Amino acid sequence: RNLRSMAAQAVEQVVEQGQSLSNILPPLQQKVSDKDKALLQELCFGVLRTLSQLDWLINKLMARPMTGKQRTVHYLIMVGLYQLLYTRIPPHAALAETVEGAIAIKRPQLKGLINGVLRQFQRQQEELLAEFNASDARYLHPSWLLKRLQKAYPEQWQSIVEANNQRPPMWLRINRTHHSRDSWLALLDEAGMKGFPHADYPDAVRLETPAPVHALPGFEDGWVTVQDASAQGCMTWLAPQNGEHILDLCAAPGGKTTHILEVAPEAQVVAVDIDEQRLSRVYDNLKRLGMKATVKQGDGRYPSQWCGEQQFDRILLDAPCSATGVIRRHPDIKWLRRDRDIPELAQLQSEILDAIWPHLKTGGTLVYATCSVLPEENSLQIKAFLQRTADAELCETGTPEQPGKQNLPGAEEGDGFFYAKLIKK
Ligand SMILES: C[S@@+](CC[C@H](N)C(=O)[O-])C[C@H]1O[C@@H](n2cnc3c(N)ncnc32)[C@H](O)[C@@H]1O
Repeated sequence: RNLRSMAAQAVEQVVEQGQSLSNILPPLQQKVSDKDKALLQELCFGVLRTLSQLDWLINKLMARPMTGKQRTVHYLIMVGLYQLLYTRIPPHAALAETVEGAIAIKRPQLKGLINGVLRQFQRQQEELLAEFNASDARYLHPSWLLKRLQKAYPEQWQSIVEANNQRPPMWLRINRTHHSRDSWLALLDEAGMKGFPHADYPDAVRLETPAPVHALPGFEDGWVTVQDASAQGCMTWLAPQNGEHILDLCAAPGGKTTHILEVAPEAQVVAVDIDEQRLSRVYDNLKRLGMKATVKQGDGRYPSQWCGEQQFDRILLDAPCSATGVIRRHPDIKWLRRDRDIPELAQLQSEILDAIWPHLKTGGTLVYATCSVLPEENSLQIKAFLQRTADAELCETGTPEQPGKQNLPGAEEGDGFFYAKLIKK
């Protein structure tokens, strides 16, 4: 089977149809050898990551880019450009496989057009490249987002986008009930693998080289979970304790749900999420780590539908969000989001905060988190909420003037992420 046609179908779905790479790649990958699986992954992620340069190049190379009925050829050709640009696959091999992929995309008569464009690029790669990197297009971010980050981070926007464009680090979370972080790293090293601690995330290990989970010591025994570091940080602020009734809202796939139970094995946890599909992963992680929790489907806007009149001791709200902090792991976010999404998501976050607040007990604690770097979903959001909510007080994260704590992505850091901790005095 042709991997280049599999990547071109994978990707075109994402950009033109708005499907997530997460719903696509899984099945595709089940169909090929291990080395084929890694290369397919590299092609899909890579093309998504650079979808901008591959656009700015096509345009310099084709007076008329392939549209309408021959749009996949647009994507196949991009898959070819990615290979000529960002790998050291023998170019005759990248050309050959890309061209031959025209038969799996049912357009064998464009073999010449595909060869022709790719060869011209090898021919014009140079002038097209440079002119590209002269453009603001080099940051690989759509203008709307690039402009929001320059407004929010006048001094750091560039470091932000450079971090978004790096290959993501594989961060692991060591289950403290079975090992100390340090005891497990010792296992890691005996298995020929290298990881690094982080002072700010005591359960975390950053692997030098990403690995399959079947290669992580005790994964299937629940000694370790793949969880980005900033997300691990939520426990610092949630500070959960045994005996407590803890609501983990928007819980799937259950990274934080299980983290709470590693911190407080005897907490009574109720995990809810509006999506029955993703809810399934909570149980899976639940079982894998030999834990129990109450798992319920429900909408964080309309809580009484699922908890009637119940109040909780602590609430973790891992709010639905633009995901701008995690672009380095999901490059498709840059093409599926739109500038309009931001105020819509801020409104949904604002409503959930308003609907759940009354379910929190006086003296109780609520931690609001997002994987966004946009102020509207984060400090502003928390700013507004306190203003209109007289019985809420801010705790240790940020100030009444700049509420919460904003993480920004980096090679030895967690993802762009945001925390705000609140208490019901
Ligand atoms: C940031 S993700 C969850 C990550 C999870 N907390 C973990 O730590 O693995 C947000 C989740 O919110 C769910 N969600 C979206 N809208 C919701 C709503 N109105 N009510 C409850 N959950 C919602 C989504 O299905 C998604 O699973």
